[PDB]
Amino acid sequence: SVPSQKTYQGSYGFRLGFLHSGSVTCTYSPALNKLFCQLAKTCPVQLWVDSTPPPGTRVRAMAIYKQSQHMTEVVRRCPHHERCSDSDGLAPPQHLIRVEGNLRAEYLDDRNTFRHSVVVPCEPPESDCTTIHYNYMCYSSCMGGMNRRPILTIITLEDSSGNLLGRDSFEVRVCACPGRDRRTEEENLRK
Ligand SMILES: *c1nc(F)c(C#N)cc1F
Ligand SMILES: *c1nc(F)c(C#N)cc1F
Ligand SMILES: *c1nc(F)c(C#N)cc1F
Ligand SMILES: *c1nc(F)c(C#N)cc1F
Ligand SMILES: [Zn+2]
Repeated sequence: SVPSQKTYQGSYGFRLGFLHSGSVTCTYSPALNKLFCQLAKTCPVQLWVDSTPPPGTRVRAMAIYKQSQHMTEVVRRCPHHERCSDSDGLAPPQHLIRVEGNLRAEYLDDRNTFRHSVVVPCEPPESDCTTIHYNYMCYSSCMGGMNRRPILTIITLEDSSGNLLGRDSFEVRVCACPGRDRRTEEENLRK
């Protein structure tokens, strides 16, 4: 089974956004639709809707491998990092993606597909945007985990039953030098 990655604004006009960045622990490339971040550092992601969704609407994040030959493999923390004593009290140690600073985050191990995801209630903005803070708890290069394979994060807006209301996505590289790696990959896209 493979989760869909098709962008879908839906009835509420749902989409993601990133603030600008160029020392950096996280930086987003619009040209590559790709977030570059350090291990276990805050990644702020903005959520936009055109219209306020109903109470009980939630926002779920899930990682999948980007390459088609790995898409059925569950993205999980590597054998090293899953044994770290780095629990926040809520995230199970196998989950790559955490939400920080939200006590209502729930973590799902899907009983059928075995995929991991983290979901929070969707709340109205303060402002014009809602921000969620994600952490990525493994490097892209971790052997026995992502093993240098690219991943996508899929962000879904869902009703209280889990039915799809909206979807957006971005590629992620978790690496020691996000600013340098962004500049290298944007230069490759240029040439
Ligand atoms: C890290 N990464 C980003 F993409 C942003 C933005 N916008 C902020 C940050 F700290
Ligand atoms: C996992 N957990 C830790 F606590 C450390 C340290 N120090 C490293 C690690 F990979
Ligand atoms: C989630 N939930 C909401 F209520 C809004 C609004 N308004 C945005 C969102 F991303
Ligand atoms: C705040 N948050 C967002 F996600 C967008 C977009 N797209 C715009 C905004 F002002
Ligand atoms: Zn790891």
